[PDB]
Amino acid sequence: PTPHVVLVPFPGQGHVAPLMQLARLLHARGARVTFVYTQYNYRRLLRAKGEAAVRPPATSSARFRIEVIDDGLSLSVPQNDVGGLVDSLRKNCLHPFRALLRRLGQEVEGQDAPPVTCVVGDVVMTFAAAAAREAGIPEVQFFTASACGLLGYLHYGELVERGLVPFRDASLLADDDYLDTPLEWVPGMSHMRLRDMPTFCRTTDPDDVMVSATLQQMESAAGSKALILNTLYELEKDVVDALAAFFPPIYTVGPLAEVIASSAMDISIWQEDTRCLSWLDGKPAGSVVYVNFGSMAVMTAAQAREFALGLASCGSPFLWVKRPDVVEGEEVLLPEALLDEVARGRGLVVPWCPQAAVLKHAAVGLFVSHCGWNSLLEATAAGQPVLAWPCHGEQTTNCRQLCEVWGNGAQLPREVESGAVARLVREMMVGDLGKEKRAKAAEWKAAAEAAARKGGASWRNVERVVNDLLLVGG
Ligand SMILES: O=c1ccn([C@@H]2O[C@H](COP(=O)(O)OP(=O)(O)O)[C@@H](O)[C@H]2O)c(=O)[nH]1
Ligand SMILES: N#C[C@@H](O)c1ccc(O)cc1
Repeated sequence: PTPHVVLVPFPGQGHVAPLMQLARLLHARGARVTFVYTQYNYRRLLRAKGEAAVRPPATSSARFRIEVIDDGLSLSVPQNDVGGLVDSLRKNCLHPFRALLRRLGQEVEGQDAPPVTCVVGDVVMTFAAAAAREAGIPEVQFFTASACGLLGYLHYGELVERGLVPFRDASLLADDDYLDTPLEWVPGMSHMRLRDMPTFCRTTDPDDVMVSATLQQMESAAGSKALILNTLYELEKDVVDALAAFFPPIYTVGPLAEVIASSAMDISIWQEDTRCLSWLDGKPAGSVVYVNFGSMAVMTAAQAREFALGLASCGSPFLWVKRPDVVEGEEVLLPEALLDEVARGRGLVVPWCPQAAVLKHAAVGLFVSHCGWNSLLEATAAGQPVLAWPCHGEQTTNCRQLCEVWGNGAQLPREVESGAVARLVREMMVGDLGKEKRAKAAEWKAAAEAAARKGGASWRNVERVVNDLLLVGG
């Protein structure tokens, strides 16, 4: 019999990426895979890159099925409207997914298809676990961000119990002294402050979607057969040991993409700029500041201008990925100082890049990052120190660990100002600060390589997951 694994990501590129990594590995190991897209995600991908590039090749088409489910969303809903996405998916996708499972079962008789043997749902996509359990199909969940991020979400309930969520005083939502308050009761992260919790807790709404959905997700994941985390156990050991008490067995597989590399489908709405790596080839080793904020976050036009002026005055060449819709509001021209540096060849601004390859390029010496987890995993594998500007979600949690525990990063002020940006970049490029963070980044690069190579801790967890949980085919 052939195992048949159905995988269901949340519609964001940072969620699709790790589940697609796993789906391709399972297909390589001989499994049948059904990858489930929401119609929102599928139609947006089609209009950006065309059906041929989004769907599987003909060589893999036999055992790699793409299925699409309804979600009731307009394609106009932007990626930064996380609450709108989350609320529609949890309300609209369960019955479409239940129907999909039924049809996959009918295809056993109808076309000799393999019965479904496991569902791997993103933790967010609680309907996938609900439908699998109803149908008596094993399900395992994949949390796509950091362990420390999960630990913060897990403690949303405790915030509610302590009267901290919802915020009873709206004036405290952005009060920096209040947000600095230590939360000494979080196991595994004694240094958590209120601001270091994933940012969706900062709400006055007692029916807030993201708080509600978080609680649903934690309860769902606690009932799963296992939890997959795309992190390095050695990096997040104290956090993972604290999470162990609240979840089924946890498999730390990170960086999954590097485990796979040790040993045909576009998942992005943006086209990776091919000039990047050639431009970096022309720059000295370690000389370039690489700036990128991932696939969902947006910033203000004022923040964008201060980043631009800071980059122009920081003393280093720079590669800035400025996502086409990253700035809120109408298009504003970049400052002349930056535009002149681009004209001189000292800087380069592109809409999207091949991020893992850029971070591994010898010309890059620093990553200015929003602290999205996949981006941090790519920085960790590459050995790049991080200058952090967290935006939303668990980016704040990740930044707290980058600064206080992992040791491979430093933080910018949330209020962007060109002079402080230039000063901190300079410190990271030539100061004792950067020497320390870069040295620690080198240590984590070695640790990641050891974990991902055959026999390493993450490699061993991937083998156990792939074999004993997913290819069993009972
Ligand atoms: O120029 C870019 C920037 C990002 N990414 C990819 O987009 C995802 C960003 O995920 P992350 O978890 O860092 O952040 P999010 O987008 O969820 O904020 C990762 O797979 C990156 O490799 C990319 O392909 N090109
Ligand atoms: N930010 C962000 C997204 O990655 C996200 C989606 C759903 C969640 O429940 C939490 C976070």
